[PDB]
Amino acid sequence: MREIVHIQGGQCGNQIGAKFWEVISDEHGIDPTGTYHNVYYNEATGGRYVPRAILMDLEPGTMDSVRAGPFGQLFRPDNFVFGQTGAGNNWAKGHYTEGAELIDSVLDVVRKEAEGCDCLQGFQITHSLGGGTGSGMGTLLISKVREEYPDRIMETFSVVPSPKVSDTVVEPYNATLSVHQLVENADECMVIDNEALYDICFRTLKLTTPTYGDLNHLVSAAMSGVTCCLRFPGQLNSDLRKLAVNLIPFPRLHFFMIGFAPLTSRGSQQYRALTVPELTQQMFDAKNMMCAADPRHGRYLTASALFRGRMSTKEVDEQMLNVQNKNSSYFVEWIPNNIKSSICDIPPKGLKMAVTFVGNSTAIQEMFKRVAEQFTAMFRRKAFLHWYTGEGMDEMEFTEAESNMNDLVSEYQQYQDATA
Amino acid sequence: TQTLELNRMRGMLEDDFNRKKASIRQAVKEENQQLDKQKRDLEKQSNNEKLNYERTEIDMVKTRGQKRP
Ligand SMILES: Nc1nc2c(ncn2[C@@H]2O[C@H](COP(=O)(O)OP(=O)(O)O)[C@@H](O)[C@H]2O)c(=O)[nH]1
Repeated sequence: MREIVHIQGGQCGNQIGAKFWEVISDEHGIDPTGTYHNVYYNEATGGRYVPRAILMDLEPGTMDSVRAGPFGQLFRPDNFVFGQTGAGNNWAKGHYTEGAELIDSVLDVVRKEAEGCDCLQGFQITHSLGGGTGSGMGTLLISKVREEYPDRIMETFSVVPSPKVSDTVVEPYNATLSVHQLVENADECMVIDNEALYDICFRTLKLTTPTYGDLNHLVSAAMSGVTCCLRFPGQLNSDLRKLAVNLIPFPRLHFFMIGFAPLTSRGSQQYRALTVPELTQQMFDAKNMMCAADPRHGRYLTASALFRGRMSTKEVDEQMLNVQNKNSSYFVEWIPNNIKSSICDIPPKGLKMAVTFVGNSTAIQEMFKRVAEQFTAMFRRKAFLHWYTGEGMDEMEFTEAESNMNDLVSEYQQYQDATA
Repeated sequence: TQTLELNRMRGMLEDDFNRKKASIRQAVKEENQQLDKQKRDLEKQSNNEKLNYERTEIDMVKTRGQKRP
């Protein structure tokens, strides 16, 4: 009955997964032992609950990571598959030689869990696109599972590489090789990049020392709010498929943007009473999204907004109408009423209102444009190319991947410029 | 007068027959209401008993530390 498996991958994917599971346990009132105080969790002996997630990585460090953090005992060792080497920023080490001998086993633990459900609404993945482990393994796994269950949808909660504040020197190769395959067998590539997360956590909460825990917690909140309207009843209910239908007009313009609301700090908290138009103004601000792409620099093909709490639906729909009608330039003409709404009935822990905004918008082709820029700048010199040539990989796959990337960005551009 | 004495006979007999049948139907409804409590309570008992037994099993399993000779 509309269940969801939660596959992870790579160190960042594993961190985000642990954070998401503890946040969901907080919302659903579970404690770090798995006792109350079917869509996500599974029942187990003694009234215990275990998350329906699998955890894969080539290095065993993340094992001790997810064991060390709170709510680490919710999981089950049958879903702790782990290699030994660790890709170490070698995408091929996660897709052809080393990752393969793991993914096979992972398939089992997927089908050891998929058939456990009865009406599987679809999967969801949490990983990075720069790290060899996450990117490569998750890409091969997407391939396998989309070959297996083509009927269900496969969300990919991916964190694209930090465009300007790079932490590794091999980001472009892995990002391009991953996107080339993700654009085919995925349905929801909601991109996140740490540039936007630091921007938000600095200039919207005045925080002191933002560690990765806080970014993971923020992405966790957004992840939850995305499907909470299905987890709970509502005056106007949605799901993981209504979103897909109302968000993509063509089989490959499915790359989204994510936004959360509300977010303020203590000083700004004591003011600014909570009311739906204020939430709208905070949600449609440019810098208030998880993507380092000023959305004004593009148009919104379409955008859905899921509210959580008790409100007045007329106010919701009228705010949506006003905001799509006043700023008609930034929205696209050849499609009408291009905004979408939904409303749940249970907000988060002690938050009388909550907004989660997901937008398919052609303002995000710039991210791929600049990543491909870095790629082509690093490729015409064959720099750091032996590390990949050594693994049976050739040089044709790279130019094919870059040409597919450029075909995708050309699709975005071409069917942005169109009219009626 | 005779035909009225007889029509009242028919009327009383029928308005007694119908009330009797309705009483039978209400008694059957009560019997089903009663039967429902059995499946309302046996399942509760079995649920609590499974809880107790499986909790005791979890305890007995977890109660395996180390020996250290
Ligand atoms: N929000 C967040 N981003 C991370 C985290 N860890 C790494 N990133 C970024 O993701 C990239 C590294 O990916 P990583 O998972 O370490 O490599 P992998 O082990 O091969 O999957 C780098 O761009 C990191 O900056 C994390 O824990 N939280």
